[PDB]
Amino acid sequence: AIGLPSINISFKELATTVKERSARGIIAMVLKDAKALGLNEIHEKEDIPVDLSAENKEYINLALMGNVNTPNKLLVYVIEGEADIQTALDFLETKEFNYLCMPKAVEADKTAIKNWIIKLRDIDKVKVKAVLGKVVGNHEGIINFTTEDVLVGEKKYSVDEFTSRVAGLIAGTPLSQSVTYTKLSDVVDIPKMTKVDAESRVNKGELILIKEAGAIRIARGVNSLTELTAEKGEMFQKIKIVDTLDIIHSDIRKVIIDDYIGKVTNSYDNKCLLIVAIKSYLEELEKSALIESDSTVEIDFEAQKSYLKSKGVDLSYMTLQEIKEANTGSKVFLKAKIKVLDAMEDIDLSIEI
Amino acid sequence: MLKYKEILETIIEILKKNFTESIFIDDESVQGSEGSCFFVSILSVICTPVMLNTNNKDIVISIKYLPKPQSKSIRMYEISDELNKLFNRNIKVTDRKLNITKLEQSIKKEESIYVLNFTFTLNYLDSVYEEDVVYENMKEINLNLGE
Amino acid sequence: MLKYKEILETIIEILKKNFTESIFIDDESVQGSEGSCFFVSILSVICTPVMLNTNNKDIVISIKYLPKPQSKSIRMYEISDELNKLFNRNIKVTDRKLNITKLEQSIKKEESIYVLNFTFTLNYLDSVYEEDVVYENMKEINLNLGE
Amino acid sequence: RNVMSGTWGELWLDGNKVAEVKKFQAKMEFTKEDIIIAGQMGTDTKYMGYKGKGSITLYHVSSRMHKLIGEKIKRGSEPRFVAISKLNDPDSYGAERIAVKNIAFDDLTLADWEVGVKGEIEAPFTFTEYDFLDII
Amino acid sequence: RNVMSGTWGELWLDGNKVAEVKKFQAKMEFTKEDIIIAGQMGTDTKYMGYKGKGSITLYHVSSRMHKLIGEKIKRGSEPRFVAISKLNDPDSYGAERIAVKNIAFDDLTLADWEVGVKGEIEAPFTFTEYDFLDII
Amino acid sequence: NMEARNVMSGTWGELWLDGNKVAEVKKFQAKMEFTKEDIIIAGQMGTDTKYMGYKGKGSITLYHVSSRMHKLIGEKIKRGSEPRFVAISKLNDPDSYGAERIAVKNIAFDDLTLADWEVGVKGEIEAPFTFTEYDFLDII
Amino acid sequence: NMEARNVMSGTWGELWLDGNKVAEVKKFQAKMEFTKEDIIIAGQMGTDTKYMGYKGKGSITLYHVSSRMHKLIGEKIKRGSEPRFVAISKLNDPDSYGAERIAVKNIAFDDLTLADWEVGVKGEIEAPFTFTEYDFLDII
Repeated sequence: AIGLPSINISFKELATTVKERSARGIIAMVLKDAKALGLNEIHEKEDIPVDLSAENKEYINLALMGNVNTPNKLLVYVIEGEADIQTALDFLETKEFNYLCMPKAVEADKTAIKNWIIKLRDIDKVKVKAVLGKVVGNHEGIINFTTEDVLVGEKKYSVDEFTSRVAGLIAGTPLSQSVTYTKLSDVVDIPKMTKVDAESRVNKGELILIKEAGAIRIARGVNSLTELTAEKGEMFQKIKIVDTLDIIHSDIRKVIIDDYIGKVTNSYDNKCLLIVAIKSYLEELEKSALIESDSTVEIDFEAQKSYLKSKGVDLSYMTLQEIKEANTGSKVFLKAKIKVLDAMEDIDLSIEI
Repeated sequence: MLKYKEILETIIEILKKNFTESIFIDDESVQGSEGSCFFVSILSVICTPVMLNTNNKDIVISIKYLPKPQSKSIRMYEISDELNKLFNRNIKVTDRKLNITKLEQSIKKEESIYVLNFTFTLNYLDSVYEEDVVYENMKEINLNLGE
Repeated sequence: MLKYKEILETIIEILKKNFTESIFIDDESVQGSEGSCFFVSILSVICTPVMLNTNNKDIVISIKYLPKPQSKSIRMYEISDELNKLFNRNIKVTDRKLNITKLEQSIKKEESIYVLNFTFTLNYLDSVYEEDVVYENMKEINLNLGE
Repeated sequence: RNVMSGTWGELWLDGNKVAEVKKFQAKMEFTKEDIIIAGQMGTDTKYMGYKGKGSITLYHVSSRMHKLIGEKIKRGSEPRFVAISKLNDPDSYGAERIAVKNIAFDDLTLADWEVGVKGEIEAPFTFTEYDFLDII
Repeated sequence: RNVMSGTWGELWLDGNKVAEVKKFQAKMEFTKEDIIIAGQMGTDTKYMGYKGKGSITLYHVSSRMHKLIGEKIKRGSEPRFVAISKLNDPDSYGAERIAVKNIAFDDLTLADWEVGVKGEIEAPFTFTEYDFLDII
Repeated sequence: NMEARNVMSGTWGELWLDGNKVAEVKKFQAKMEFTKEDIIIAGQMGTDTKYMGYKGKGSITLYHVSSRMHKLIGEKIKRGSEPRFVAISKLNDPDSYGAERIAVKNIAFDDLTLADWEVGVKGEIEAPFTFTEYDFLDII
Repeated sequence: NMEARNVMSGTWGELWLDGNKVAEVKKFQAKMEFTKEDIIIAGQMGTDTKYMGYKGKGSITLYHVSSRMHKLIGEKIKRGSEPRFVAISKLNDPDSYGAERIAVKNIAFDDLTLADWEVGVKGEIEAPFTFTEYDFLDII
């Protein structure tokens, strides 16, 4: 309640920082060890669990280095030496994150991780990505880094172990910039690779390292997706575009799921109202120059058509307006078109004498 | 909505309470009566749509007094005042009050005898019927974005 | 175009479904009936050209109720509401919906008895017939230019 | 062929459906300047901008406008709204919807009545940008 | 649903009930300035204030306005009043009241009559602030 | 970012003169006039200037509600002593990004208006002044 | 060739000041005033002139959205140091033949407006300046 009148002056030196962490970027790591079991968030270096082994310390320290800014937060999950990955994955479903990597792993477990990521992205429509060692997956949510025998310091780090540094570097990059041609100071040397083989390897869709210009740098920022459908775009291979799109998709959830799920009748008028709300949200993002102008939001005609054909509806002799007016039970189909600017990666200069 | 039968019943009940002479709705009974009978009918109804779901109604209600015995015109002039005293501002029909916009009265001779004709108009807004489909609440919202 | 016979048939069918009393179109049958018969007719049609190929039509449709037996005026007032319940906004004739601009109803005495007269107007645009000559596509175009 | 009748008109204002609405109207007026070019009798014009104008007319069923803008107008901050108009005549083939954004109202009518007359309220407004849904 | 009819209207002026009143009307008109922003075709507006305007119409039953303001107008001091308007139609669900404050009248009508015509007086006025009672 | 509502309006300003708030204020204006001399440098066609100082000027206009301006300086001026005042102007528009406040110091007035009236016209008094210093308080 | 639509409109311009885009800009103007001396040559009635140099002048007018002009020079002017800025103006009308861009260098301002407001009037700030050099970029 009321106390005696108080005058207190506080002196604090809030100047103890360098290479400040970005607001965005969350990395989740799952590990096998005998101690410190459970989730142990790591905000910075000073708060590191002491009971961990040397290998886990090395992996965490590798993951603690960014490109320009350090990652916002680290969620380290520790599992016992003999355990299945399903329990850790189900526990991580509750938590939210951007990237997931596991330094020590086997061939069979990578299949489970890839399957989980695909199911989460498609069935549940939650946009997360994982960085994996040698997976040949054909999905935009999978990143495979396929160079071996990286010499950081005096140790021949394995590819799976260096996926941690890859994930940290990816998380550290700001939104405006990309991860192409970024130099790694720590790395010393790479096993020999000819230029044409590296070009073909990255064309297949891979994350690699090459020695070009002054020092070692990442060849390209492509994804694992290697084939393009009519609906899918060529811009979906770039990591930066996918990251921005997933940020936007996660942000629109506070508009969609918070209010329009379970609280509003599913009628075409309410669909139009929701479309207007989404467009008005996109205008603000356009005004901040995050995306390009002229972004349109409208009803997904083809998916609605497919769902209507799934049930007992004769799609013939129906007006397009009649198709759009149809009540699709308790599900809503929407489609948006937005554009994201890529970074400068190719230059063609012609000089006339 | 509001039914015309209820309005007619309400007016007939008011006249029954306030007057001792009989009230009839049809011509044959007033013809067969011995004298001094009333007559109540709804003259006309006009419906105009002012909004999507509502109409505007103007109803003209006619009250007639036909005194058969001789030298009852003074009774007609007495009855005019008592009729005037009742229908001043509004009437209540089925827990709803309807305004009375204007009153009109005329004394004219019909066939061989003079009669009194008392009329007034009611104005109110009323809603047409419609059938509305029921939808269940939104549960799953799919949004896929591309180029 | 749209035929008046179809409109009359549609209205007659609606009345047949919703009412038990007989429906007649000619005066002789309603005269010969024993009591409580309907009467349906098209009162007037006005055609005005608003465009080169289209006309504007206003059709007034009349429904009559003539209760012959004594003490059926209350039945008339009951039937008024049921008629009102059907013709609110529009009717569907030959997969085409025609608006109902306004409703009108009046209770007047004809000959020796009182009758109910229910009317409403339909408004829609309709196209006149024309014959168009068919031409073949252009195949050869000659253009000669000089001073 | 039939022309759409205005009886089948619905209006959404600020995400709430306006049950009573007599008419709705929105227009864009262009700004042009006369330019005279040497050697030509006919005078040409250059398009330099546009203005959005419109109005609503609704019956005085409730005090909607006051609850919308009254206190904020006194405080000194002017609110902006979004209105949606839908016109769907069953006789016509299709429907039409328009979204009008950045609406600002010209005036407020506290009270207006007369003996024997049902109350009506009309409020003009000015807008900047529009978006089109379900184009015929 | 019914719309309130103006027959059920009452007015209180300066704390006295006005028995004879044909109509009452009060409105707030906003002040806006056109602003053109570089790079945009549409023109926007900035709100700068408002004005209060209204009028009354009442039968010439008595000499109310003179007893109100006549001598003070000549003396050189202008009085201000408060008016209350109530609209309660029994058919409608609820009532509505408004308090209009700081009223100043535009003119005074000493006498006006014509052969075969009942006298009517209408007096416009301007107000500054309003307060709301019994919102619907 | 830029929008019409963000533009500040003059109705929302206020002015403190000598520590007392002035309510009957119509407009307030302050400005600083720099002094620059033309300098021609050999080999260059474009002339260039050198900055040497500044001069401060302004004015206040207010409704003639009361005889405020007389009580400040009327008796002091005749005796031969000139007073110096301090004025603070605050512009706080709810729509704009906050408010800006400025203090103008060492104000000396240019003239005194004993009387000014005309039949059928409301009264107003405008007084120009000159200053030397200023502070920034809560600038946007 | 010549048509009404080809005329450039001022609504489509934009201005960068010191590398930061200014969105609340109303008008921008720059000009060069040549210096010419009259010379009378024997035997000819018509007088002829000799060109000696030029002087650059201009001004910027912008809505009073924020206190941008103070933060640039307010504290530096009092201390005795004068800053120099660079402005870029781009005029891009879709109907006209492309766009023209010009950089105006060595800009020095003439005055600073501490405060200017009046009741019922929107605020505006105009600042004149002088320059010495310029570049042509993407001239039509």
